[PDB]
Amino acid sequence: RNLFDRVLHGQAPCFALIARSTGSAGERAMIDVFAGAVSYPSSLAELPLAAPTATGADRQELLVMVPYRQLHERGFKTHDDGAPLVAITCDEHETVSAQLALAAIPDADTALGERHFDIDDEAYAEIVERVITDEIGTGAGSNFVIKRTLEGDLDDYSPAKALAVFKRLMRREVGAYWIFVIHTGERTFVGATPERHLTLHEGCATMNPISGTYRYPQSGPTIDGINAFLGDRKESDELYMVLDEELKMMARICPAGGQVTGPHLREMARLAHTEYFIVGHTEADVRDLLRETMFAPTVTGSPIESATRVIARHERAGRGYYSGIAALIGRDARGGRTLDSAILIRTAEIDRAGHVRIGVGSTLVRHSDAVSEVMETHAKVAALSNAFDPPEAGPALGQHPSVQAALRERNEGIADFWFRPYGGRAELSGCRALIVDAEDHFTAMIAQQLSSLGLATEVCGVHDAVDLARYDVVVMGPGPGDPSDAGDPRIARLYAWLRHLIDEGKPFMAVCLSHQILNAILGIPLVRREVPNQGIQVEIDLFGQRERVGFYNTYVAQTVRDEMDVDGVGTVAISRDPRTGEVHALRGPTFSSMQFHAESVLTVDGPRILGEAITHAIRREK
Amino acid sequence: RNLFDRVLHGQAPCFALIARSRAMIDVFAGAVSYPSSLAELPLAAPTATGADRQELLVMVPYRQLHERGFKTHDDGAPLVAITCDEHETVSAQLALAAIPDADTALGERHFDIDDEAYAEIVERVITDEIGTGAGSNFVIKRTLEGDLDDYSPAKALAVFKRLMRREVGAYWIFVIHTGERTFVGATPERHLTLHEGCATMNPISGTYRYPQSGPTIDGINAFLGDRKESDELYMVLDEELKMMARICPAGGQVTGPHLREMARLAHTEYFIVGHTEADVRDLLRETMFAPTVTGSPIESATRVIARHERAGRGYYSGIAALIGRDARGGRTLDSAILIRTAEIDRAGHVRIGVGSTLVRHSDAVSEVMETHAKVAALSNAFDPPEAGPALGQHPSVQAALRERNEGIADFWFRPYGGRAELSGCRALIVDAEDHFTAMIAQQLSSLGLATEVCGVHDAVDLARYDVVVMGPGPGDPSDAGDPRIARLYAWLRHLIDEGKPFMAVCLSHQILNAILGIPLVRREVPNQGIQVEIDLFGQRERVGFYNTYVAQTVRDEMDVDGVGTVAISRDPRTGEVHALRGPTFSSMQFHAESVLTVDGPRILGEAITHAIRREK
Ligand SMILES: [Mg+2]
Ligand SMILES: [Mg+2]
Ligand SMILES: [Mg+2]
Ligand SMILES: [Zn+2]
Ligand SMILES: [Zn+2]
Repeated sequence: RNLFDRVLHGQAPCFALIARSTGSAGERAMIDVFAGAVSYPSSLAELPLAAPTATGADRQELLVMVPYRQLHERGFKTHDDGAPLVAITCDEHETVSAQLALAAIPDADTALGERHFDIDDEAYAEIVERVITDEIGTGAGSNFVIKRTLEGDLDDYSPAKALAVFKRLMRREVGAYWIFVIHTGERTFVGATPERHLTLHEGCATMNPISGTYRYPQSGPTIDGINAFLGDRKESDELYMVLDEELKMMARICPAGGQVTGPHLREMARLAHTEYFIVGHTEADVRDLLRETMFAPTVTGSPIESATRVIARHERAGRGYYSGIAALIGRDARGGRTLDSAILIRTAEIDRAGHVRIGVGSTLVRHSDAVSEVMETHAKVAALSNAFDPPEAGPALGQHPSVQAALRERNEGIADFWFRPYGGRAELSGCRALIVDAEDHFTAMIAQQLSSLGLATEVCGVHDAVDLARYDVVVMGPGPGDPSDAGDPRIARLYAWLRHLIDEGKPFMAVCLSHQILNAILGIPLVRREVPNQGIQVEIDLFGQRERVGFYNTYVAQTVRDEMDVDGVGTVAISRDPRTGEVHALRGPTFSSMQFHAESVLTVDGPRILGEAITHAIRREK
Repeated sequence: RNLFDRVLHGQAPCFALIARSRAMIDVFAGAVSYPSSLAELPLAAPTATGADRQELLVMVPYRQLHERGFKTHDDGAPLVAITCDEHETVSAQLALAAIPDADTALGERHFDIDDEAYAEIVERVITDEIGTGAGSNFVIKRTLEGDLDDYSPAKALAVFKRLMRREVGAYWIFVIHTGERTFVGATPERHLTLHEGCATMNPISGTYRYPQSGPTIDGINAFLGDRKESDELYMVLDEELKMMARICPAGGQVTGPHLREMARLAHTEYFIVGHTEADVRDLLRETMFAPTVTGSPIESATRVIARHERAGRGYYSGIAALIGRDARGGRTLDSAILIRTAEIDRAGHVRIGVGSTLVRHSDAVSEVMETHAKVAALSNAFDPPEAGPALGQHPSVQAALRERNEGIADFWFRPYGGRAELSGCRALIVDAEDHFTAMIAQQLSSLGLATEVCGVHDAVDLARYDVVVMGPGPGDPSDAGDPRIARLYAWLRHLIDEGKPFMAVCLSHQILNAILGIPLVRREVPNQGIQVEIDLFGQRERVGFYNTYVAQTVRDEMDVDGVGTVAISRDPRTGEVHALRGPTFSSMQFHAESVLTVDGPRILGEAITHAIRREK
């Protein structure tokens, strides 16, 4: 793929990439790549075409761009904007697989700056009504097309940008006759046109009159919408008119006239069109065929000469190449003339300064509705406009302000500690704590918060033997299971630890499971909560202070008492929900306990709470 | 032939393509072994080469938890270590363009635990596990199964291609082929990354299922206000904070939450970062496995899993780890959780594990639906869903289109190759700037006339013709201040006075009316491009009109000096004139030659037959 690579790296100053409608069933799509010399011939009669040659293979000779003003050759009048007749000799021609080629095209920002229609929707509606009332309504003819132009500016234009637009069009648009980027030096063209102008192969000429448009809803095409479209009298008349008008042209170019087939629905990305085909036989010279078919009635109107006059009366600007022709003129294997040509609609012309002009119109008929015709022009430019400014470039749903706010709110009224930088983040200063893990690594989190209070910490397991003299305070940790299940070895072992710490008067703080076990040791009932408090933030009164704490428990201790006296222990102060009797925490003579998890991300001010709990536990130490 | 080319051609018996984070895909190949433990991963002693370098890709199965002393249904899945002997990167778009498509339809596609059985398990976990203190959240796996016909790694490459083009918001998208087993997935969740001492985890839970029609802002907001989904995410955050507190001496710092948007769902997630200096093998052992795919507390979760799953997990909830070195010699780890992943055996049997975080307020039917949403992108990558139109091939569209050809002209649909009294009659057709004349000529030739077309302004010798056809054109037939219209008046007056047979169409019909004294009027609704049924001199016909002006009269006959009696075909209600028959001429308002006229050639033939009546 050396030609393609050279077009890509700037080494082919004049080039065309054309993805055509020739491929078959389960074939990969291919892109024709052309390069050669540009010239500006002074008429169609002077296209630089050699005498007949045969190679044994199909071969293209020239790519010709015919502007609207070329109608002077038919003696018709036109606003002359100086758009030249352009011919590119096809000195080189290669084909490349679509997928590989597209992969090699680098993306580029092609957002259209100062994007606007030269004739805005309200002004365009008024023109449409004038054409219907003052042209159709006075006998100029039956249908006409009036161009308006979508305009914008490309920042920092180079043909790389045009290749990027072409790439998007190839990835998104369907139902096109050609998708192309043609760079002539003077100008760049990028488009996705649904309509051949004229083809010729082995004396067989084909035209494709297309009119009637179903605009897809943003949510997509539907069967009800397409059925209502195909039952619409205006849309069906419109197609019949352009069929008649292409039959006229075929009757002039082909001595036995044209034969119609179809109609067919052509489906594109943002709209569908109804179309017919016409075929016939001709042996006229390509130059004469091109001249005599300038330009299709689907993009001017009918009768053709009267349409040129309506067009001139209502368009202030010239048309450039809008409604014109891109024509590949060639030879077949054995030397007969070949023509493949497309109508220049759904196309951007980009000038050397990066200014983009996208011409668009619609077939206006006696029963046209001006507002619907405005909407039809937006539908027709939608795929090319999207190729410049893809709607997926816009902000994601995740960036919507309601989503960002909802996400930020999750962080309000939860633990500050865990959001603080790594490190980052007292009577307790000297203090050594042993944390006994009962098979829940919440312990590691209790240890980090205790360390921030100034304690040195060590973690063991329930089943280990330790020397308690090395510690000032023991933390009895959380864990799974039912605190009443004393025939589980691990739970039984928790009972033995708590009974020993109580009996020794060793300061301790009991968390969740160990809090529950402590309650049972002190004679307070345990019960299963009907709705488990497993992973919930609950506001509680904790010994006269309102706190917001994280719970992970299915079971709870329950009592009517705020204070009790317990044998072998002394007075135990109880913080409880006054409505249910559920126990939140205990303060005893040499210990504290909590049902909730101070260390959880769901506790507000966990370290302070843990500090208060430990401070209480060591109250008898001197 | 680069590495990627060899992978593509079947030349690498073990390979991985991994698209991580101009998107690039990492391509790896080398030697496979199944070490017996994490401690025995074949990792060399440190080297600083001056560039980043990957050493091993490791697949850690669920049963590897025996190394933590936890119990699992042991299915013998190996710890898989692939040495990265070769490592190349290839542009994603280029790579995908080179992968050939292949049929990957899943045969006998079904979940091993069906929706009803899975909803029952969910309720049992909530009532009997969460409800009896086993812990706060758990994940129960079920498996979507199916069979691939004629399996080879080419097929997995085809699945990977589709996942890469359709799935978004993934952490890794991958195909990893070991020889015995292929893994293809698009997981949203890193397991653990380590870069320059910085460890990161990504607790994800809470899922918004997209409607078939697509995500909406109203749907997202209602999801983000759902207390169950919010609690679920907090729980997994706590549980990863535990893990980070064990592997990082100063613990983890939380950032987020963020909404991760995928193709068929979105998740809520947090991140947690901290510093660690542990050996990578110890980091991997101690973090088996994330609480987002097991539950909490972790050991209790392994027991809950074992109580309710009969099958082993394979590599579901396990880890894919790339272990390496940075430029300066420091350890690197990038690892992803194996969810949203297909494991495929040599026979082409596909297993796709999926579960959801069950919590106290879970709804069993919603959890079932959540498992469907999570497998949707992967399942679509095997069996892409139907189009979204094919409108042109819809039977109602095809019928509507075929009906456009009924009750219009036959002539223009006949082969151009194959389509008395008038035989050899010569017609001159005078064009007034509407090439309908070319169509009239074709129809007249089919009747056997010889025809010639000239322009209005030409000088002609009328002796060479038997009949003149005065053609249609634009403009107002009452506008004798237009040179072309004036010239048509002169032609009709000359033909009338010479008694030359003629037939006038549309504009010329109107002018003829004016010359004969019959008023012209402008129609308020123009008859421009419309098929109308008329009575044409006693015969109902269907004909195509293209006119804005029309002649109008109360009379069925008019007597005109210089002419004689002219018979008028008109709408009896409105007086609108359709046609004339005079002593040496006929005329029609409509276009017999149009596609909108039924039996145009016959009508033309009648009109010409009448016109030449005085000749013989
Ligand atoms: Mg006016
Ligand atoms: Mg239209
Ligand atoms: Mg969930
Ligand atoms: Zn708890
Ligand atoms: Zn007419």
